[PDB]
Amino acid sequence: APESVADFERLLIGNPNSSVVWMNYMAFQLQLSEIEKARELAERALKTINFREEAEKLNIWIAMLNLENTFGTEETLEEVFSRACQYMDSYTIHTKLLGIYEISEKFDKAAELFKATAKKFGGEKVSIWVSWGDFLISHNEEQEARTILGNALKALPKRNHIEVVRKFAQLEFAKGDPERGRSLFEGLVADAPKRIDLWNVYVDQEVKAKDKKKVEDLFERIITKKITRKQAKFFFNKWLQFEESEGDEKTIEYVKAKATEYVAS
Amino acid sequence: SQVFGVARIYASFNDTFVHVTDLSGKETIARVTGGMKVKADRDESSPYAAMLAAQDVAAKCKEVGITAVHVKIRATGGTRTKTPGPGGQAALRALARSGLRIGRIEDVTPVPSDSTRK
Amino acid sequence: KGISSSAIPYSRNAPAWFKLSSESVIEQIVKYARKGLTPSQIGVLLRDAHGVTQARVITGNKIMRILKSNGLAPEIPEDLYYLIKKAVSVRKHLERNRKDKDAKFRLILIESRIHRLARYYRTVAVLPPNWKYE
Amino acid sequence: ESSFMTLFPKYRESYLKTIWNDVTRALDKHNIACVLDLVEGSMTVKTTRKTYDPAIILKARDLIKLLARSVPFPQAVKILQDDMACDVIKIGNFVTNKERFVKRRQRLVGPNGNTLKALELLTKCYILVQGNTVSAMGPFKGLKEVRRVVEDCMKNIHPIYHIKELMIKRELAKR
RNA sequence: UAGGGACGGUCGGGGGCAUCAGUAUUCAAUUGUCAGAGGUGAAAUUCUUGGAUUUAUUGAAGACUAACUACUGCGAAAGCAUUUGCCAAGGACGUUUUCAUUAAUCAAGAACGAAAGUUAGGGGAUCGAAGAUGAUCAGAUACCGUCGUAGUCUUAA
Repeated sequence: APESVADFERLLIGNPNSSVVWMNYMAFQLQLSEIEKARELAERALKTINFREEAEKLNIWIAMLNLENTFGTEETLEEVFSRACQYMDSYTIHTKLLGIYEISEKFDKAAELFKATAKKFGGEKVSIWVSWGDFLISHNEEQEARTILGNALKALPKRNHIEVVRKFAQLEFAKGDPERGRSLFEGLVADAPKRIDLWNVYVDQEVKAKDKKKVEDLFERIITKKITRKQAKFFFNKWLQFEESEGDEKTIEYVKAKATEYVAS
Repeated sequence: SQVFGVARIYASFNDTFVHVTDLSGKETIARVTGGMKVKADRDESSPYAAMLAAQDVAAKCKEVGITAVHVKIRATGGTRTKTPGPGGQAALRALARSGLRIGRIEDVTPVPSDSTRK
Repeated sequence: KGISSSAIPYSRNAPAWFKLSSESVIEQIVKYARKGLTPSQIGVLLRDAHGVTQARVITGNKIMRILKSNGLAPEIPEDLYYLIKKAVSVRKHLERNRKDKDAKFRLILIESRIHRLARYYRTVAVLPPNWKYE
Repeated sequence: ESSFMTLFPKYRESYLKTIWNDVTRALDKHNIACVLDLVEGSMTVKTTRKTYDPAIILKARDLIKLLARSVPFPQAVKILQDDMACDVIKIGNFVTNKERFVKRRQRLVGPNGNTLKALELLTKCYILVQGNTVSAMGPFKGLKEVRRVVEDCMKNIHPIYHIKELMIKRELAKR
């Protein structure tokens, strides 16, 4: 392959905008102990890429940032993010910096990047809340994760805080606490009392985390609840599929019984 | 010869506060907020309630020892009315009428400085 | 829009205080132009320091023709060259802070103003076809 | 000892020079002094030694800044009695665009001034919509009513709703 | 005294990023003091002797840029007011600089955003974020493929 300072320049005449091949050539030069020509390739990749194609420039920035996080410097990673900011939106560049810090396993730099997100993008939207929840969940403090997510949800609007709470509950069912996930699910079903979009989210999260007696019973309550025929049959069929995955034929039949009870009125 | 408190009177709408701390403000003396002298729940912002509160404030200021008072008159401020209510004049008139010397009128209402309403 | 331009005199003559030679002007022009200087800058420096009024009056003909006859031609005409470099400067500035929509709008303007004199230069065939704005 | 001061715009000096002796007679009855400076364009007001009402320097301050904010002298003097106060409503920070802002402010003024004059009659106040603020003199219930009608007029609801409910509340408090 | 481009000193609350400041508001901590304090035309829900309200010292949060602020400025319009720096840009003027008709008006198409979702009853046929399912890559909930909730439909606020 193209993996030098001569052969890569000679063989890149067909595709000068080759982002992945330029990243592989830069990593091959860095493994070949040429950090100077590696960084030269990583900086000239976005220049040999087109101007209007911002994603290729962001890929060259991520390649130089990964090379700096592996065998470079934090000043080069900040240049790579300023470069990322010179190749894209500043919040996405700082999130790429947080990802490079998480790949370099610097916990203090990861927390500082999540805090710099949770100020500006935390007052903007919920992506910084998701980033703070990701950092504190990898740090294994779900209390501080939920506190930072609630703080960023207070800083940002609250109209997407319901889906943020459902995402927090699904993440807690995935790799956190199941009682905390069920509590956040009940809080989300309280905040959306008119919408069963939190009820099906709770049922799917419990069935994903193998809480069958939770998921099928709550979905049976939702199917026999104040719903229509389609809204009852969907929840009851999902609960019956979860109950048959657990091994409960009579409960899968009683789910359809509650569906027939709620559809006829 | 005079020893000074500070009045810290607060003439909101719907109430009047007379709260005479020492010259720092850390240590308070004789808070007799209006809506406790006489309450019909309407007359709590009235000049009569303000002068009753100021007169027994001045009674406790004289029993502690304070003879003169720097007076700071504060309206409800913020993103709201910013003008003192009916009781701010009557409170310091009664504090001056009931033997207590008055100094240094100043308005310390919170002008909100480019506030938050959108 | 405003009336802001230059007012060429009624005289097509040498200014009669201009004792300087009518050939050393051309040598000074080719000195600046092969030390690498654009023709508007040639004309304004020849005006300001080695003071000529404009060289079409004092020399035989205009200075882009002087450069072309002295073998010193530009690859691309000057107006189109400066519009190209302004477009690529604002394009590098755009591929930077992707939220400067205003600069996106004025990139639309600069490219729409590229194409006008580019197709003018194609119909005159100053620079040839198969030139398609990189 | 106390002293306050406002500074007034240049076009007011030919009016303030006229009514200044009446200012001196309306404050020397309260035993409080005042100068106006014509070269720096200011009006200051000082508590003298013969002043036994300490609150009157605040009302004299409100008086001279009303003379700054362009309210006529016989309209302005009513501050000097106790059941009368100022309010300066701020309207500039409600809506974004200039067109809708001046249309809602002209809506606060009214066709031929009818909304503003009816509001003055109902609230017993003196109201000047001016620039991007609304000054008002009145009793404190009138100040409360005029603040709620102006701050709800900058929101979409028409102020003749408030004029209607003020007439309803007057003839509904008359029983 | 058509048009375009260069230069020069600039001009502007034009834009993007970063920085800095301001005092309110809200919350928390620490005191001091005691019985009430919101709010209203009156009241009430609410806050309250593990001390509220007020006062003083802080800290944190998200906004926002008071006056100055104008029949003023800038922007193609929507719009744009704290400082400083960077990134490009724009306009008027000055010009004895340059090119030489390079020009004017508007049918498709777009970036913009002032430009939206306040609470409730109801039908869900389709689609369907949220949730989950198999391979790509040191790393892939997107890519490819489906089940599937609100919503997408309606009516008043």
